[PDB]
Amino acid sequence: SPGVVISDDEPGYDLDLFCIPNHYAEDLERVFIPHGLIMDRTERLARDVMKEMGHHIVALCVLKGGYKFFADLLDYIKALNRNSDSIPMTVDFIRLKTLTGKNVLIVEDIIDTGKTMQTLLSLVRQYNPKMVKVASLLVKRTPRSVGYKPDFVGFEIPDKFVVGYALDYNEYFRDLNHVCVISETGKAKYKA
Ligand SMILES: NC(=O)c1nc(F)cn([C@@H]2O[C@H](COP(=O)(O)O)[C@@H](O)[C@H]2O)c1=O
Repeated sequence: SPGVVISDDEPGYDLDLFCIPNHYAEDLERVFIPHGLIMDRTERLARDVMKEMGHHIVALCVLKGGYKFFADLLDYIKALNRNSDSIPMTVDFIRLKTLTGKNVLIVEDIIDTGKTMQTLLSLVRQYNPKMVKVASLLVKRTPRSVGYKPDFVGFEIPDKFVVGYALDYNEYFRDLNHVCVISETGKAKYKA
């Protein structure tokens, strides 16, 4: 319900324990969530979603720089639907930097302070959909948060800036499949 909780100590296996590209060896300090681990968690997230909404849904995929999460999640949802009825499913998008009388499912990669999603919920509520639930792979424990909690959470992680899987850093760490903590060497290196 609160998701897979990663404690402040000791979170994230060491870098040497998982395959990491040599060119990112110094730009990361610790790995929080290995790729296959995100996969298995997302799979169950597809089930949790499907059993929370049994009426043709609209996958409203929050769209910024990445696609991985909502691509994987929707793949697993498509795997579930692959047994039962000819179930339709519309996937929509919202770019950040129609749904009225529909069962909507907002998909986001990570929530830090919450404002982003909170504001996103307001805009959507105005169109008066039948119901709106939110799914977020990551929800960061931080005093900078406004209190908003998603309906579906993949993992809860320490207040660190992570990259990988679906998260980037100035168009970098795209080929990094692991959600890891970026080090100070990386921040300065890939600074805009
Ligand atoms: N490590 C992070 O918290 C993070 N990493 C990224 F690569 C991108 N973000 C982006 O920061 C934005 C801020 O979200 P927020 O309004 O603070 O909940 C989010 O849209 C999120 O996608 C991160 O928060």
